[PDB]
Amino acid sequence: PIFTVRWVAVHTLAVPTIFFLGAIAAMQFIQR
Amino acid sequence: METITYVFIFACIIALFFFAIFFREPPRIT
Amino acid sequence: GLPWYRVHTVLINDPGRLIAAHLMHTALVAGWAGSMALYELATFDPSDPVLNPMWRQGMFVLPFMARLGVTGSWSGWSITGETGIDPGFWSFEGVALAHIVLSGLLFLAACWHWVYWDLELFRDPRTGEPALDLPKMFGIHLFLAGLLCFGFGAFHLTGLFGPGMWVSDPYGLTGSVQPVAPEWGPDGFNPYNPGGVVAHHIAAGIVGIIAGLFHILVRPPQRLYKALRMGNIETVLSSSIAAVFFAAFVVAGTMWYGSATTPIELFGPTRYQWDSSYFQQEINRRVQASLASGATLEEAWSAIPEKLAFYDYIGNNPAKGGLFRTGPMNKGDGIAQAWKGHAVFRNKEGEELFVRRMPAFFESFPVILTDKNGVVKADIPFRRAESKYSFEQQGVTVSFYGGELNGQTFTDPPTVKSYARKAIFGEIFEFDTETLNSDGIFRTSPRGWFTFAHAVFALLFFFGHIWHGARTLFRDVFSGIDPELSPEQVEWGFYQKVGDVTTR
Amino acid sequence: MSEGGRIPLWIVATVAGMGVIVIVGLFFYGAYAGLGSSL
Amino acid sequence: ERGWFDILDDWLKRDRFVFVGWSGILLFPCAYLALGGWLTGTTFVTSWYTHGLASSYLEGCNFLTVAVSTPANSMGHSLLLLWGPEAQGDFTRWCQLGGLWTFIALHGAFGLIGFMLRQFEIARLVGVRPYNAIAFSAPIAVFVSVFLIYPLGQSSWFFAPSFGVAAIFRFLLFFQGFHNWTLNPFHMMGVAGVLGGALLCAIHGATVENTLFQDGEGASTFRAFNPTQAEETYSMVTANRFWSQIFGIAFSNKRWLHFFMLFVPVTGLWMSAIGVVGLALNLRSYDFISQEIRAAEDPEFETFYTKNLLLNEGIRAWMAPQDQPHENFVFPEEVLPRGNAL
Amino acid sequence: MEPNPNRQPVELNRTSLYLGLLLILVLALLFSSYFFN
Amino acid sequence: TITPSLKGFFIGLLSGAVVLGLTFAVLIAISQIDKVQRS
Amino acid sequence: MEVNQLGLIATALFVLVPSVFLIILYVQTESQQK
Amino acid sequence: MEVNQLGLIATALFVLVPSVFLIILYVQTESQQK
Amino acid sequence: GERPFSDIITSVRYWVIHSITIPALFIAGWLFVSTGLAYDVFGTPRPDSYYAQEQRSIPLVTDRFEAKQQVETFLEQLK
Amino acid sequence: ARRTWLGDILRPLNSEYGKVAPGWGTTPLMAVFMGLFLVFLLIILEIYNSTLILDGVNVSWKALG
Amino acid sequence: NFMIVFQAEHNILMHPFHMLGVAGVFGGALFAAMHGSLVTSSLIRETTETESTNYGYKFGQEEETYNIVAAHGYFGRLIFQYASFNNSRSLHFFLAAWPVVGIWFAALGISTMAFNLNGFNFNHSVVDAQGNVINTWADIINRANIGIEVMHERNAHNFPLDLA
Ligand code: CLA
Ligand code: CLA
Ligand code: CLA
Ligand code: CLA
Ligand SMILES: CC1=C(/C=C/C(C)=C/C=C/C(C)=C/C=C/C=C(C)/C=C/C=C(C)/C=C/C2=C(C)CCCC2(C)C)C(C)(C)CCC1
Ligand SMILES: CC1=C(/C=C/C(C)=C/C=C/C(C)=C/C=C/C=C(C)/C=C/C=C(C)/C=C/C2=C(C)CCCC2(C)C)C(C)(C)CCC1
Ligand SMILES: CCCCCCCCCCCCO[C@@H]1O[C@H](CO)[C@@H](O[C@H]2O[C@H](CO)[C@@H](O)[C@H](O)[C@H]2O)[C@H](O)[C@H]1O
Ligand SMILES: CCCCCCCS[C@@H]1O[C@H](CO)[C@@H](O)[C@H](O)[C@H]1O
Ligand SMILES: CCCCCCCS[C@@H]1O[C@H](CO)[C@@H](O)[C@H](O)[C@H]1O
Ligand SMILES: [Cl-]
Ligand SMILES: [Mg+2]
Repeated sequence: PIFTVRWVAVHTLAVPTIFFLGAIAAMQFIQR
Repeated sequence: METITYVFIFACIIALFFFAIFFREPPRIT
Repeated sequence: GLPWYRVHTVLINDPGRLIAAHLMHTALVAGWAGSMALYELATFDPSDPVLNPMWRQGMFVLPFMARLGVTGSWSGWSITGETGIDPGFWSFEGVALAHIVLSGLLFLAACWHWVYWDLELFRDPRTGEPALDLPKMFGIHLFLAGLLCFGFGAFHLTGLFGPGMWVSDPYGLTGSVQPVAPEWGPDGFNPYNPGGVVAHHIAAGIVGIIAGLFHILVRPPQRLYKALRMGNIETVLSSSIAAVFFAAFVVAGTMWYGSATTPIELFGPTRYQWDSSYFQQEINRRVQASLASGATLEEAWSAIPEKLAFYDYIGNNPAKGGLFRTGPMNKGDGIAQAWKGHAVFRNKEGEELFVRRMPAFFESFPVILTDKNGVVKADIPFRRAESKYSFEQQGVTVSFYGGELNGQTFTDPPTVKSYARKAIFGEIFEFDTETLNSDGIFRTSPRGWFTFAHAVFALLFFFGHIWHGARTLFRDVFSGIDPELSPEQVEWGFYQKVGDVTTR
Repeated sequence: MSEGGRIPLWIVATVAGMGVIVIVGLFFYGAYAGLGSSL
Repeated sequence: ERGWFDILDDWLKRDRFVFVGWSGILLFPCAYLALGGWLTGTTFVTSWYTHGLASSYLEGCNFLTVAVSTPANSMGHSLLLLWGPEAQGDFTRWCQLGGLWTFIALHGAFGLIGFMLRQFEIARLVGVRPYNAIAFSAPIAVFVSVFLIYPLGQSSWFFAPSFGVAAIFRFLLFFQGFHNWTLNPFHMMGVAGVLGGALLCAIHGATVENTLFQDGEGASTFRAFNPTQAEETYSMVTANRFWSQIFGIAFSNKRWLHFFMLFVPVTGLWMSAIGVVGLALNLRSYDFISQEIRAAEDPEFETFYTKNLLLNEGIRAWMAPQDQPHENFVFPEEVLPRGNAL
Repeated sequence: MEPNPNRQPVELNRTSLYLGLLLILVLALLFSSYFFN
Repeated sequence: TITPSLKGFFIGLLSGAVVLGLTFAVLIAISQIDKVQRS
Repeated sequence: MEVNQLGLIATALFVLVPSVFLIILYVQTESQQK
Repeated sequence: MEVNQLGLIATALFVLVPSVFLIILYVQTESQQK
Repeated sequence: GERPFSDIITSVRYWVIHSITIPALFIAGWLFVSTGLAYDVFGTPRPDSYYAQEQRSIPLVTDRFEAKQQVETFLEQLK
Repeated sequence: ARRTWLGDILRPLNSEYGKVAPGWGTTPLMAVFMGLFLVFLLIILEIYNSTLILDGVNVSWKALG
Repeated sequence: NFMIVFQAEHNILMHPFHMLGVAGVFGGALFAAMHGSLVTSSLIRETTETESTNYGYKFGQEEETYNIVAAHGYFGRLIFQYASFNNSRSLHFFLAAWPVVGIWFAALGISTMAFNLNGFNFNHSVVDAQGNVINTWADIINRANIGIEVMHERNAHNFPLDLA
């Protein structure tokens, strides 16, 4: 497979961002 | 003496404004 | 013509006049040291190293003379409180005199080098252009620096041929100049071990001699010569400024936290000794040992040295000052005269209460008294209509042990409250507030002023490093970029490698 | 498969924006329910 | 046969979408970890054990109240390394002890070094003077003085700013109540440089946009510009006459104009950094001694200066017990300073 | 002496005089209160 | 003797060397496979 | 008001020394051959 | 010694004002074309 | 020399790949919270774990070098 | 330019302006020493910081424990 | 004094229009330094090593004095190419718009807190399973606000609420 610097830079930001957004979405349904 | 000092500096600034505007280096197209 | 901020660039291609300007700068700095010492000697009161040491009096260069072994005056006193001492020539006055004479000699040498700038030594024999072989100069100067560093450590600090350095006990009670042996184990890297200072100068000195010889004998790699512009004296200014702001941050740090080279009898205590109640713990330890040995309470506290009690007082904390509160600490709370003794507060049931001390952060602080478990038992109220803990309601009294007021008890509430207000500052002292017309507002010590100046200068010298480093590496574009800059060299797509015309 | 513009950019932008609105709207809903609602 | 160093230099400086460079070897990991640490901490990590505070989305905070908070005061100025003697390699305990604060501060510092190095490296490769790097020294002076020198002068990292929106607002009010920081002339010069810089930004952009030459037929005028054109796109002569007649003075030199736009905000931030270095030592511009002597003797003498000190005294007494929990302050109701009724 | 070839004339134009005097006077207006204290 | 914090110091040192060593080995390897072409 | 007695001399020299430096440079620029 | 507090500023300006006047005049003489 | 982003994100191949990976990452993050794992990785108190039932005091760390053991003691006092 | 007695003596020490060793020269050895120096600074920093704690090294004014 | 009282009475720091104001002046200062440095970075060489580079521009000259293509080539590599302005008219519109809009919002912040629509209030927003408040940094701000509130105009209030 051929990976470029741009591809790497994009996904180091994009992949955690989606994971974090799913985590924060789930948090909206936590009750004390 | 401190009031005199403050008013003196202020007055020097106002004088500088006057010279900076009316006695400026004239802008010249060359 | 040259703009005002570039006038000194006339020295860049003139080694003789650069030397002259450096001589003049050296003359000014040496003259400052001499005149500063004379001013301090004309103002310093040597009569009480216990409650009026130099760091209460705004003394800045006196501690640096004392740190390296100059402790006596030609007039017969020493900074440890001795009388009838003979310091020889190297008294505080002799040091000042030597710096003044040095200043004049440097001034004269500057004149000669300014007039006779065109020395054959400064010309490259092949080109006849002015030329300094900066790599070899570095070796020469590093070798000399190593020799001096080694000799300072091996002869002066050891006392082998010289006076030693200032050392003291952990509570700054018994300081004096002593010979110090080098510490060659891991504790030599403990900043509080003076033997590590001796070992450092011996070992780094030897390393400086060896590296100096290397730099005298081995030419720079062509790769480094070109990359660091070693033909350009401004490269040396850039990296020298960097080393100097590094050193300046280090001396600011060790002054603020304390080390074996910033002793508390010369620069005053640190703020962290108040934060951690360092002196209060030692005072209590001694009192408890006295009590456990059968002493009465009056005897136990009377055994506490005045000097120890004085360190346990927030007016000596260097983090209590103000940027425009100028002068000696004595100008604020006064010239300390005597310890009043230890105040013990009690309520009408006889329980001992403790005044909550002021943290350094607070310009003002309430008066609150707790029992030994921290339960509030009394205070000075603001609103009175719902007061429950007033000294009047709780019958608060104060008794003194040791000091001027030893054996006395006060019950008048305004008087008890007055002493409680002093107790938030720690141990209570009597001050002369008239001699200097003191204003009652805390000032920092030379420990504080040194730290401030050197942290500020260090940060400013970071800009100087960046600036001259840029001018060195971008010398070719300092007047602007090439008028016909290839649009392919800055646009995208033309070159594979940025800034490489051969990868088009 | 890799040809650009098979899916019009105006549709990509509209759907993506609606996704942003939905997720941000969910976060504002969560300011009034569950943890952080003061209730 | 070239040599591995030059071959690496070639690849690092390839013209690509994201320039890398030698500087990128420092910049990209440290910037990514500083940013990633902040997002991780504000999303998942508490401040219960260091501050008695909730501070993450997981706990119910919102974007304005999340933070990565400083370690407890009892940590002193510990580097708080993951493998250090406090956390001893335990990632969970490290987070609970505040290790993400020093993680972010230190990777952030080295990332800023990497970025300034990137500015130098790109300027050298493209062949421009490195003034952008020089201007960036002001952000660096601010970060270093505020996030490193200031806590290093105080008792511990605890009193550094915490990395969060509301946490930073708390830092502002702390500096008012404890340092009287608004009275400090170095802060005042900083304010002048920031507001003066914003003024220059607005007035220069507005002046250019309203002295444009008509270089096209469109009523929207952006299309009538060509990057390669030799001619100025607006009239310096007409702009100079306008401001000379409106305000009394005007720029006449475009080079000075643009240097001055750099000089003003850069110098202002540098001055504010100096004042904070003083505040590291509590070397405040807190009082005017002559004012205090007069007010202490004359209970009818009042100025806005004495009025603001009363506010500071309120800030200190009412915020310190919860803001400095390691002190275990208990201030009985009767000692709290307060005016009538309120 | 033979003349030193590294000398250069120095200049300060009128605008720079006005800018510098403004800087000095305003710095003085700012700092004087703290000097009197 | 080797205290726990000295053991930690060596762990941090070796960890940093590994990060730097791997980074440069990778960058060097990439730069060698993917060379620029010159005339 | 009980101000610091050195405030007057400090302010005077703070103004005078750099202002005079600039006046010296300006006047000797004007007098140079045009 | 209880000296007059204005003696310092009086002496400083007595020296500085005329000295500066002469330095200004001297320097702009030197900068004139030779 | 690389393809413009607008070509990539308007291609079918881009959306075939990311119609799987983007929801998968979103769901994994959701589960990271909903399983409670996020609490235990980072040491964040659950809503019932800030205080013990009787005391109302903050478990503030006061010991630099035994802070780790001090937190471990504050946590054992909850259950 | 003026020759002097002391200038004639110092002449060799300012005679090799611009002279370089070929290529990378001793740069590798220099890098090693820089690496050692960095580790040394890290050690004394972490000792002062109480991140590195050594037997018999009590970083305090007091020498007890 | 005005600012500190305002913070106690409106929590202006927690108001989004003041936040936009701060972005306006922080961003205006940033963009001023940025624009100033980029133009200064790419001035065309027109002066000798002695004189100020400012003499390389003559008032009213027709030609541009810096290489905007060089400036763009630097800044597009500093971030990425499409993040950089190559259109000087767009660039200068942005320089005008950012601080101006930011200060418009700042002014609207004061002008709407004038009618007591105040900054966000998250005081006691976080609550544990039993009902204990878990403080956030918003609550620490509130403690400072209270300290200002109770002290300001210390002789002027007779009744328990400061309603204007
Ligand atoms: C000629 C010899 C000489 C001697 C014996 C002294 C002696 C003294 N000086 Mg004077 N002085 C001298 C010349 C001398 N001075 C000159 C030429 C100047 C003008 C620069 C001064 C200006 C001066 C000032 C401003 C002050 C003194 C002070 C003092 C006293 C304290 C010294 C001190 O703390 O130094 C501390 C020295 C150091 C901490 C050394 C720093 C070395 C750096 C870190 C080395 C960095 C570069 C190096 C090459 C790195 C590589 C090293 C290599 C080995 C590995 C002491 C009486 C102090 C005083 O009390 O005045 C009354 C004081 O304030 N001196
Ligand atoms: C490293 C520098 C340094 C340090 C740390 C000290 C420290 C000390 N000095 Mg010494 N002194 C020094 C250098 C230093 N001195 C020099 C160079 C001189 C010759 C002028 C003196 C002459 C001197 C005298 C005559 C006296 C002292 C005294 C003292 C003590 C009181 C300090 C004080 O009140 O400062 C107050 C500090 C300030 C008010 C801060 C000033 C901040 C300036 C004005 C900021 C300027 C900003 C600038 C204009 C901004 C430009 C902006 C632009 C770039 C856009 C203290 C121990 C006093 C003492 O007690 O002696 C026994 C005393 O009487 N010193
Ligand atoms: C060893 C340290 C050192 C040395 C030898 C130099 C030397 C030089 N500098 Mg650098 N610089 C330094 C540190 C140093 N600098 C630091 C710390 C900073 C940040 C503050 C800078 C920022 C800087 C800039 C921005 C510029 C220079 C320039 C220059 C060149 C011309 C200087 C001149 O003509 O000024 C003449 C100065 C005056 C006529 C008056 C200055 C008055 C100052 C502002 C206040 C008074 C200072 C006071 C007298 C002494 C304090 C001493 C001590 C406390 C430090 C010259 C090579 C210039 C250059 O590159 O030219 C091509 C230039 O533009 N320097
Ligand atoms: C640009 C790269 C970079 C830099 C500069 C830093 C810097 C830092 N990191 Mg970060 N880190 C990075 C990338 C980086 N990191 C990456 C990619 C990761 C993910 C793996 C991390 C994960 C990480 C964690 C989890 C932590 C850090 C931490 C830190 C801090 C402490 C580091 C330390 O003590 O190392 C010490 C090790 C070295 C300095 C290695 C030096 C190797 C020397 C030079 C070799 C010398 C050899 C010599 C020449 C040989 C002599 C032989 C002899 C026989 C002659 C420091 C700010 C810590 C922190 O922030 O605590 C708050 C921390 O806990 N980092
Ligand atoms: C000639 C001669 C001689 C004589 C000599 C002498 C007598 C000398 C002197 C000298 C001197 C006597 C000197 C002095 C000097 C000083 C100085 C140099 C100072 C400076 C200062 C400064 C620089 C400051 C600054 C500041 C300020 C002002 C404020 C605050 C801040 C600061 C700090 C920054 C003899 C006989 C030997 C013989 C031989 C010859
Ligand atoms: C710390 C640490 C680390 C690291 C980590 C990392 C690196 C992470 C990353 C992370 C990340 C990277 C994350 C991200 C996230 C994101 C997010 C969470 C986002 C959000 C967003 C939003 C919400 C949006 C908003 C908005 C705006 C802002 C504007 C426009 C509009 C809107 C609304 C769209 C390690 C492992 C080394 C080690 C340990 C420690
Ligand atoms: C208390 C405040 C004290 C402040 C003191 C400030 C001192 C300032 C000194 C300014 C130095 C000016 O130094 C002066 O420079 C000019 C050039 O600019 C020189 O002038 C020289 O060059 C010019 C070129 O135009 C020729 O016309 C002139 O014939 C020639 O001699 C002077 O010979 C020199 O005396
Ligand atoms: C009404 C006075 C009560 C007597 C004892 C007061 C506390 S002690 C008192 O404190 C003063 C500073 O406030 C010092 O100047 C003074 O020397 C000292 O006697
Ligand atoms: C990672 C630190 C890099 C410091 C520079 C070391 C260069 S080292 C240098 O490298 C050349 C190949 O490039 C070899 O041909 C040469 O023999 C070698 O000495
Ligand atoms: Cl009312
Ligand atoms: Mg919720």
